[PDB]
Amino acid sequence: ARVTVQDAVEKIGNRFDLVLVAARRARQMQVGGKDPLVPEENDKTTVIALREIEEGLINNQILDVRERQEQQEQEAAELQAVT
Amino acid sequence: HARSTGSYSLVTQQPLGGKAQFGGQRFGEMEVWALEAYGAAYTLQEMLTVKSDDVNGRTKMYKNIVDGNHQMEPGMPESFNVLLKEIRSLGINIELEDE
Amino acid sequence: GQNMRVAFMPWNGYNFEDSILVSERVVQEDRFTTIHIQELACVSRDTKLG
Amino acid sequence: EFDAIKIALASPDMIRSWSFGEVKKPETINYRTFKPERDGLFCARIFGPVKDYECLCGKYKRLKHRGVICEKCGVEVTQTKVRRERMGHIELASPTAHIWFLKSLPSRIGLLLDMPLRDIERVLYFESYVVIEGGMTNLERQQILTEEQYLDALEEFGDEFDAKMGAEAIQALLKSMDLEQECEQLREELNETNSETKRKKLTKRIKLLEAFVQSGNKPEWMILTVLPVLPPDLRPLVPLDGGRFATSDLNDLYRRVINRNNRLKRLLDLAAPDIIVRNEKRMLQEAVDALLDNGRRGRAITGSNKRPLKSLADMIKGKQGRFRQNLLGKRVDYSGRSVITVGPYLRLHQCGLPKKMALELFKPFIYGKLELRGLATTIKAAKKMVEREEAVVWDILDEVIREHPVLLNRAPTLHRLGIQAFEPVLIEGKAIQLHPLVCAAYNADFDGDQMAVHVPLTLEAQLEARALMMSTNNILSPANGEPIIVPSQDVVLGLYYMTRDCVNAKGEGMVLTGPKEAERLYRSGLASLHARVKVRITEYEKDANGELVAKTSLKDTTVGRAILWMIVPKGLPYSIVNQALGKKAISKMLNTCYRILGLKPTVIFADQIMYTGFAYAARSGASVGIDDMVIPEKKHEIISEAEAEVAEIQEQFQSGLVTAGERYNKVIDIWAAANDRVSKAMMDNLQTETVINRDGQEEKQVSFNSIYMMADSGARGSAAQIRQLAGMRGLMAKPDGSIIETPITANFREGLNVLQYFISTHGARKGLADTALKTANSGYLTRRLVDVAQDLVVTEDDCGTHEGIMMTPVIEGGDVKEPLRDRVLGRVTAEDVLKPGTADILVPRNTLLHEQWCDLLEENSVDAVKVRSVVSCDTDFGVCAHCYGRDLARGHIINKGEAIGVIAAQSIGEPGTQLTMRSSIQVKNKGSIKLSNVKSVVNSSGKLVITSRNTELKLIDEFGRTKESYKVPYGAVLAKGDGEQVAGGETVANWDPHTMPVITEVSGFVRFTDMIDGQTITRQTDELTGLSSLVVLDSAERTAGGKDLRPALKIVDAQGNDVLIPGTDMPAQYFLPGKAIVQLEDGVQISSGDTLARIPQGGLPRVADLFEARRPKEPAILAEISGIVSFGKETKGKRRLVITPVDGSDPYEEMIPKWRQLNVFEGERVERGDVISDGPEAPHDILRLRGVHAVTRYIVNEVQDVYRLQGVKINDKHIEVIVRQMLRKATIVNAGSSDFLEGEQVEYSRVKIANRELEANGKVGATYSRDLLGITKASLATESFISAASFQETTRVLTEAAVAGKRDELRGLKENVIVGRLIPAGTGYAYHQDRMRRR
RNA sequence: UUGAUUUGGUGAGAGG
DNA sequence: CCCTGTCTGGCGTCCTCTCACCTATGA
DNA sequence: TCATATTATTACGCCAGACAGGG
Ligand SMILES: [Mg+2]
Ligand SMILES: [Zn+2]
Ligand SMILES: [Zn+2]
Repeated sequence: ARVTVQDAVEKIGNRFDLVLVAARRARQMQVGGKDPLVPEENDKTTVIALREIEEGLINNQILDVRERQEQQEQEAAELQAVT
Repeated sequence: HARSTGSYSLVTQQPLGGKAQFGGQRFGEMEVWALEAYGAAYTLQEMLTVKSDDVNGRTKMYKNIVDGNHQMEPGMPESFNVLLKEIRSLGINIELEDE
Repeated sequence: GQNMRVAFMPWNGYNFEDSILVSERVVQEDRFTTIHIQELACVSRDTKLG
Repeated sequence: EFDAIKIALASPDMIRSWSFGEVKKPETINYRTFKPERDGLFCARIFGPVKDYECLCGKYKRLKHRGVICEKCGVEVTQTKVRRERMGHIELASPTAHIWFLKSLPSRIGLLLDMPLRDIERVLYFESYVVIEGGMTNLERQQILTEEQYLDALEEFGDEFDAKMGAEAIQALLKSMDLEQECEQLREELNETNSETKRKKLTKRIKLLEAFVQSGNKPEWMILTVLPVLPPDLRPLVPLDGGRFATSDLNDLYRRVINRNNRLKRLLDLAAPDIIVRNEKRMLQEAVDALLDNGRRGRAITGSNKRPLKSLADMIKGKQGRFRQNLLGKRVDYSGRSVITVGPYLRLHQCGLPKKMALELFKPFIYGKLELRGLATTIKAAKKMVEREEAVVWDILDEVIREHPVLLNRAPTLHRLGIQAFEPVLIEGKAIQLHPLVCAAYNADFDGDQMAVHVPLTLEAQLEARALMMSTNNILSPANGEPIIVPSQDVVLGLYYMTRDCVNAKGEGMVLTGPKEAERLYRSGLASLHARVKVRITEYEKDANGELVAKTSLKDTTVGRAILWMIVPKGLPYSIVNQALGKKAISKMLNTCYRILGLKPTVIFADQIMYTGFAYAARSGASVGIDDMVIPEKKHEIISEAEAEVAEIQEQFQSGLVTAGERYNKVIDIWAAANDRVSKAMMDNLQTETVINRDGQEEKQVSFNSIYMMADSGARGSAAQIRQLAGMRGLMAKPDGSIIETPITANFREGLNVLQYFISTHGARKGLADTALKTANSGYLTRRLVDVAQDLVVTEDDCGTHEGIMMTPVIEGGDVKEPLRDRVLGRVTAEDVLKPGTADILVPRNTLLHEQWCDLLEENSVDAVKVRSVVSCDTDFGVCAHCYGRDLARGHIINKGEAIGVIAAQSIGEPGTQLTMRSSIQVKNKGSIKLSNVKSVVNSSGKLVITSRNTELKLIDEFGRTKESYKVPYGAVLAKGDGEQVAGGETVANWDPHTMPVITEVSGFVRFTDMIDGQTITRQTDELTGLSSLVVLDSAERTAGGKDLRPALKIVDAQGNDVLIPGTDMPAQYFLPGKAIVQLEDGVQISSGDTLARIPQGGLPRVADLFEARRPKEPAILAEISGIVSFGKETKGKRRLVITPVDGSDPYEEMIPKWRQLNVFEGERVERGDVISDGPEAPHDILRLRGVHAVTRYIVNEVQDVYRLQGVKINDKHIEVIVRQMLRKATIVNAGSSDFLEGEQVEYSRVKIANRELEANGKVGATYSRDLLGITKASLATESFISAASFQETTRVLTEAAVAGKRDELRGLKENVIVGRLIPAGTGYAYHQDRMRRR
């Protein structure tokens, strides 16, 4: 559940970047393909995003690392499927 | 009273006003200043582009909601292009510059 | 209006700023159930195409 | 997608390139059928087909050939919205000059062709002729010609001679106007003249002459040749309910211009005579001028009935144009509105929202959910399901609500706490249930209020509603540090009745093993809620580094304090509940909980406070009766003693012993004294009326009277209201402004009779009229403030400076009003504060001063802190993060991005409603004396008299801080001296303001220099005493033969030689001013401190006159340069004053209006920032004389005095940043090696980055001068014309921007609210960082 | 491809 | 020629609800 | 029905900004 986002503001200390990081993550869960890193208590993708932020496993650096990993996986998939 | 989507005016692309006309709430000037007072840049962007005026934005948004994709494709408000044609209908050459 | 038995007290917050907390005996007796009448017109004017 | 918006003039080639067809015929439509007109205003070929992909007449009724245009239709083939973007053009037969460039004040064609507006209009309305390159005749180029002047010239210069009229002639003049040539001439003219007026008149003409050459704007583009017509879709022709078309006003305007243009073409075909085509072209000129901006010419045209019809400029300007009505504020889908109600079961992050509104606002989410499950197929099926409202869509609705916030909004939103985001809880009902604490943020009572709900659609908006705008996140008001979720009215009564005590109850003095059995003894019926009792409580004090240490003890407390201790979180000490808990105490309870335990315990503890307050206020049964308002028994004898006193005064009035004004003053004084005595009688009779015994004799206590707990708790009521319900209700005042001598001796429990109620209605009708007219000025003040701010975004982290204003505590002359901890709380210091002992680094030089630092400042008794202010920030285009300060609603520093201009403007203008609209020095405390700005001398008796007017008398305590301050005049009798210790209440100063002392420095004999009785001075021997005095005349009463004679007194020795000033070689002569009377006559030896002559003599519009920076009517005059001073010419309009500096150059002077009582003598040396007369002082003089920090201290003190007189807490950051936005423009003094001009006004960030990129080179920079513009002149003088056009007058700003060819690099908040994109402040600051990086 | 007119504008009154 | 009355333009609060009323002419 | 084209009331209160007048 969710009442305040205060710990998520503590771990991403800008309070304006929290919205952007959790929005990037909640778009990775909504359309999205991806599955959450945290157990869901029938919370929506907003609260699951912020709840991933509070326990310190999603920030901007982890999302860019995962997207570089997916870009390398697509690169290796294209190279190993064609050649 | 409540409104999700219905009819609008003629001159402008914004929703009608009142209850006898099935219309939405005027999100006035001081509410825009109150959203600027927070960091509500995306809430204000859908508050004056998708929810109100931009016709391509609101049809894409209704289809995006009912597909299950909360995402806005904003575009430019229609009443600002109405402003451009009313200013341009003077002897004034107002434009929109480089990419 | 009508004359009703009124207590002056705070009752569990339901009459906080200027609100008023009403029993069910007021709404069972229809002792405010007012009657409104609406006129609705319909005309079949010959705008165009018959 | 696109950068800046460019505005320029419209060439006739550009207007033909916009166009799609010439609009000929004025015929609008057929009107008997449905078809339009071919080819009239609403054409087919010129614009497009009414129907989508259809020839209106007949061909193409499918989707194959989109474009073909047959001869039978003369129609394009595109979309229904294609006509909204397409515009037509009217080939104006006769040229017509634009009204926006002919009447803009100043006119664009008025200061360009060097011709007066009057003469320009004469020729323009076919009433005067104008010459154009005549030839070899005796006539100028600008000189005009009349009928008689032309007739004679016609017969004279019949050959080479040109003299046309109207726009045609004007056009030629502009067309044949070598811009470049004029530049040099004008520039050379400005450098070959000294005329002040001319200089300004030449610099304003050359500025608009070189600006036209810088852009691609031609001089012949001012006159309209190819008038453009607005798209039909934008001038819609819809019929109302009936059979007629309600036509717009622009169709009347365009149809008249086309009717007249067709008539003028036909008359030029037929070769009508001269006067016919002059009237025809003049009617076309007036028709075009009425189309563009109606009513700027003489009385505006009208269709139905006498009301003028609305033109294009009236579609732009005004409160109902496009900016203020459709681009800044829009009507909004997914929105709702209903009446609010309480619902106190809520947690403060959630609000109640009805099921009917919830099913209407969330129709697309329900459609998406229904289509996901598989219950239905097509969208229609889902719309039938929710139109029928079956049994399965309510589970769908509870599954779309759950974690989806909504924006509740009360309709007059003044500050940012009036839009807050909640989570819905569904309500059987039709009323929004709103959590009560949150009401004190919205200013929402429940007397019929309404609120709007808005739905954040996209995912970033749901996250902004949860992470920025959630109601748990707004628990501190952004104007200050005070909590805004303070418990308002019922809950403080429940607490004040709960935590209190009485001297005997059930369970007096029994002992309890915990708070749990305290509540168990209250519930079972064995003790009372207020019964004093030793309990054993375990308070957790967190004295380690983040570790909570338990200490358990026995507190002598009550039952209610233990029950309330069951709700307090762990870290707070027990002494927060040990007192009686009014409203100030519960506010600081929540404030100490927020400062210690953070946010989440403070949210859950605010809810538990509200729940236990409501529950025990319900258990209290705290009614109000007729017996609760206890009448004083002493009230009638007080009224009879006052009646005996007015009887004595009127018996003296019958015998004429006293005057009438002294009678009125004595009656108002005794009724004020009797009013205070009646209030003290009732206040004793209420505050300690209960007297109950305990085990023996009686003992008194504070009362449990109901109206007294409603007053003492601070729930609702004060001293004045409870005074008017029991004691007499004062002396009400009539609308004349003066008070009424017969008061209203009857309260409200006794009956008012008729006259007393009528006087009461005077006093209350004035208050209702004041609020209902005050609100307009309050709202317009908030508008001007958020449009001068509008741009200022926290955009750095350190500006890298060492300058900042000097925060001292403010002291008016009473006790120290606002302590230093209120002013330097959460503001980052400029240099490191020295500890008051000696040279210690107490705090470092860039530390935020939160509460722990401010307590270590208060322990050391720190004098004053040099702290960083927003007006000293060195950041170009924004404010750095340290020079702002603390976040104010967040504990930390301001984040990079958060818009501080808008929250500051709202925080100053939001209390605009609460504000109103319409001898010697006696010490109070006991301390040490200190003097500043002092040059003094010891008199003969010993009292240190002062030879300086501007001396500040401070009372410093034994610790080092400054506790008192006063202003002591020139020549006062100080009972004390420098550095001395006094007693509390001892008089330390004395003077006579009705007698300006002309006291000396040295001793000697007195001579009358230039003092001749008969012309200079006069003989007026005193009547009632006999001790005469030679009365000095002024320079106006004596005649012109002796007016040049200046009477004076110069002190000599026993021989006659001039005793010199100690330090110089100049004698001490004192020139006597006008209206003086000589006290000490000739031959009398003098000393210091003895006179040489007798010289006899605000609420809200104050806030407006400080921010708008008006001048007062009689300003205090100052000196622009230091040095010696003297007088000048005898009364030619004014009386001169010449200042010659000691080392600096002489030629500055000023002609003082001689109606002022001056301060300076002839032998006085002045300084910049030193006063010459007295009264109010304009801020421009502060800015150009003292400094920037002086004017920002002046505005923040002169407006915190209004906000403190009315009692509103606002931090000074907001006034410092609106002061920054006032003085943002500057003027050049020395142009230097840059590209500027001499007296050009340029904005400060521009000139600073210019000479900071030139000074980093070898070249030395440009030296500016700052100027203070008022807020509406400063927001209309911006480098962004949309920012200055969404605000006041759009005509002036759009013509200035058009003829300058101005460009709007958007870069602010309101340009991006207009153009429809992300704000460059909040969440969008990362987006604008990205876009500014990727260029 | 399955449907339609107030906004426009004035005046008066009301709510917070 | 620098003060100066005098005249002309340009502001004047947001949100909402109910009702009625709408150019003349004319062979 | 289908082109023809504009006249006999006053009663705000500052507050800047530009303009002819005169010592
Ligand atoms: Mg109210
Ligand atoms: Zn066709
Ligand atoms: Zn700075």
